[PDB]
Amino acid sequence: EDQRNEEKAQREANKKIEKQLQKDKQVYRATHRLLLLGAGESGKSTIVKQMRILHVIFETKFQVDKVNFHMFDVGGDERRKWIQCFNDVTAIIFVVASSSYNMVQTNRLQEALNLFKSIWNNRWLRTISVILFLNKQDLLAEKVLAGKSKIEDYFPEFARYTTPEDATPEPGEDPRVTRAKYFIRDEFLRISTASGDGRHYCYPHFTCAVDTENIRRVFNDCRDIIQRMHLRQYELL
Amino acid sequence: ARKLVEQLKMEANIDRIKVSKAAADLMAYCEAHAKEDPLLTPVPASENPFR
Amino acid sequence: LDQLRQEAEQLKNQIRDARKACADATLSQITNNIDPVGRIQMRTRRTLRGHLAKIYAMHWGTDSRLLVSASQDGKLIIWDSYTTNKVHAIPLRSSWVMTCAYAPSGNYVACGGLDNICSIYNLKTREGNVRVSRELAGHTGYLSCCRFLDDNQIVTSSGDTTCALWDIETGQQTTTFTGHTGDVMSLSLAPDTRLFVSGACDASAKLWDVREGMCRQTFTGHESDINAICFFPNGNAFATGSDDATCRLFDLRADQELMTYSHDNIICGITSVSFSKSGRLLLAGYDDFNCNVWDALKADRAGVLAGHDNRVSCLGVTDDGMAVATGSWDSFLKIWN
Amino acid sequence: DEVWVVGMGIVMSLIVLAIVFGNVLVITAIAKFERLQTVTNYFITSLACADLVMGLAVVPFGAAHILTKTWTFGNFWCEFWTSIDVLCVTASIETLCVIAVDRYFAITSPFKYQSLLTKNKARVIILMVWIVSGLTSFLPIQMHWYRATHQEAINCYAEETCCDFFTNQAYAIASSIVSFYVPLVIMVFVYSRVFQEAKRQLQKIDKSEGRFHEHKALKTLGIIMGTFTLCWLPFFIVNIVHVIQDNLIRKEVYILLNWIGYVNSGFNPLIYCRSPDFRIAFQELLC
Ligand SMILES: Nc1nc2c(ncn2[C@@H]2O[C@H](COP(=O)(O)OP(=O)(O)OP(=O)(O)O)[C@@H](O)[C@H]2O)c(=O)[nH]1
Ligand SMILES: CN[C@@H]1CCc2c(ccc(O)c2O)[C@H]1O
Repeated sequence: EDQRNEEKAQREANKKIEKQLQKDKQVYRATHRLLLLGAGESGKSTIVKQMRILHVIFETKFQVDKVNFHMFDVGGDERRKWIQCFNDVTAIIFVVASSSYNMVQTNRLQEALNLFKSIWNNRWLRTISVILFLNKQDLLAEKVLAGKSKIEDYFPEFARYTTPEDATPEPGEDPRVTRAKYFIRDEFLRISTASGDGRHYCYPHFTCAVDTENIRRVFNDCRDIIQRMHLRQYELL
Repeated sequence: ARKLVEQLKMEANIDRIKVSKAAADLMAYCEAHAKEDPLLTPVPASENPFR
Repeated sequence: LDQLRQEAEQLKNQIRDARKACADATLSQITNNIDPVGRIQMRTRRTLRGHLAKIYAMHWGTDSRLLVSASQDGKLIIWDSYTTNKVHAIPLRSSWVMTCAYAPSGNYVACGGLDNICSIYNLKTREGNVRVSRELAGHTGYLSCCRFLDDNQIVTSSGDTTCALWDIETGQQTTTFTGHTGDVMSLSLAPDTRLFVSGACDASAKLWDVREGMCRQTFTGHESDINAICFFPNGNAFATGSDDATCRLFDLRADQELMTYSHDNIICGITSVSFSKSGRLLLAGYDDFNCNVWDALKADRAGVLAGHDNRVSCLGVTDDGMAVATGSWDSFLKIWN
Repeated sequence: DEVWVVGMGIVMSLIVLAIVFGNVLVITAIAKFERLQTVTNYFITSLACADLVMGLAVVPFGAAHILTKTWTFGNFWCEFWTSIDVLCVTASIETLCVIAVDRYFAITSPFKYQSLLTKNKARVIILMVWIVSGLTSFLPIQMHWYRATHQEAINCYAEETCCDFFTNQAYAIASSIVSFYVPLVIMVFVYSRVFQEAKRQLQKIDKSEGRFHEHKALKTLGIIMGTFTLCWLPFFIVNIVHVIQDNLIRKEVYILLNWIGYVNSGFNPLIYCRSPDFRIAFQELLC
């Protein structure tokens, strides 16, 4: 009868644990997980704290419209073999310093472009969308205006620049700086679109350190990602 | 530098055996422990706790 | 300097004249008249569910009754194989984990991941929720595997090309092993707990001595990363699996590989390698959503172990050789006999 | 005219084998494989169940009756047959409405889809909906609240060899409104909103990356709405009009349109099970 009694104990303990997992599954399904990745001196440090402290390894919590998000940094690895553990995230945030093209001596942008190309074509990340951030706006503008350094010498394809049609410059901006920015934007979007396959996309944005609207930008982009995934699920897009 | 050379010298001077003896030993062990393995040799349903 | 380099070349030159002469006749010729084991069929016996996400590792207990597994939701669950009833659910401070281990005494369980900390839990605590006892730190890279050498000391291999032998009572590195160039991924202990091997990421395997602190030999048969390693029950062999879908069996005494397993119909990777009690059967996982069973002496498939919808990343064979368990990214654990 | 009567038996008999085969294949595929166990796939399982009964219970008896032209069972049995037929017909449309509403919530509410729909709520919805189908179907038809008043109707109820559909205006109007007219506006509104969202997303992507780079959505929505509307629209207006005014639509036209309506059960697996997962599931078993 002791044997019967022990079987009774196991059933009651499975009974609590089974109940506990069910409560846990709902929370894990509620939240969305993001990965923060960028090159050195890009400004990831500025983005993780300057944006979240007012809005309210390194795991960061922030709340937008009562929707849970969870952001993982990457601590402070020329090879990358731990990236296979991040194939189930909602989106991958890429932060690259726009102002550092002349600074070096492979142009640092070129290294960032190579990293983005390698990440895009990874076998395990075939269906992960990338949100791209361009920091150092004011430094780039100051370098372009009355700047001894020339884009053409470092990047020889700039000789043909035509601001892309549907150009939407902000108010009171010189044409030269916009023609410079859209060149880099198109350079990244070329790599994005070469092998898009319609499963994942890249969203170009322009930003600086001061602005705090980026937290809403991430929310809107995540909403768009889920909407597009659902639309492709039912053979409508 | 020199420590690497010393370590390489230590690893180089190691006794070896003919591969035939090692193959024979492995085959002898495999033949000796053939009966015990249930995966290799089927076992009765009574003796299987997974049925 | 350069003269020292010439001195190293002098030393390197002797080994080839030795390994070439030692190779009399390969095992393939020697093992030719032994009859094949024939077709072996295996069917699922139990199915375990309850994990909310993919599974990375598992380790059978010493009684062939209990096992422990870890997922990416931050939860270790200890099961009961016969009754298929869970026993414990251990929350984790973090979420991403890459390894797990079970004590020979069955009262400690270890688990570490991307963070540079290896933790130890106390299962046999009276009237208490199982709780963290020690937190081992000192590594600069992500951990990959860890095994209990004893009840008081653990050996761990990290991603910064280093290995260490810890002490639970104090929490400091007693001996540190260096010499690898790529990240060390997996290791296995000898039955007598006298030596342990490790296959790194630079297509190289090494044999270490626990007591002395230095590497006795080194094998470089493979060409790509090594993702798993096992160790022969006799203690004079070990097999490694590499990304190029090739399994190789080496030898400690002969100091070179004896037989390689490959097929032209597979181009996927490998994630786990395990032997059997008799050593006759070699079980290897794949990325082709299934498992395989090889022959140690014939290099011929003897069956197919399929049924998983996602990739296989774990494997284990019981001490008594009663059953084999496979884990997959499909959040399902399966026990086959 | 032996050839014509014989040929009709060939056509009715084939129409039932296909209906049985498709639904049993879909049900087995859903039940056997655990990767297809999804919140949305429960509704497809229910929809399939209703069709199987129509294929196995209603269609062969109707074919036998229209061939022999003389009903050879009891009056209670033909009343039960009518109840089964109306139950299946009114339960085969609410499932489509529920699927459309679920798609609306899944597309237009992306951040609250997981919370709104759970494995527990789907069972509640399924049980609630099948119940309404019975209440119109059996309570009025079993109790004789639905009998007609004219002489021919009563003569047919009294006779134990004829059993035809004769009803008053109230029951016909209520049944038609509950079964077809209500679940049409909801589906139209849902699919219009979904199409608007798809067009908005396409415009956004074209604006964002048109330089380097609505047909699929139009085709899919057109198929899914047009097949249902074409199959089930004429019957649910003929049903009203022959009761509004008599001596307008003869019996053969009514039966022909009703049998056109029954064909709809043979196409739902062809439309709602075209995903690659269903394809590989079908290839896995019996292939
Ligand atoms: N003027 C200006 N400076 C900026 C802006 N954004 C970032 N910076 C500067 O760029 C620096 C980048 O360093 P951090 O972001 O602190 O961190 P980090 O060294 O890049 O971090 P790691 O890449 O992880 O090494 C910041 O410390 C700022 O001083 C910006 O919009 N304007
Ligand atoms: C004999 N078949 C019946 C006839 C009339 C009818 C059906 C279904 C739903 C209705 O609202 C009806 O009025 C059919 O199933």
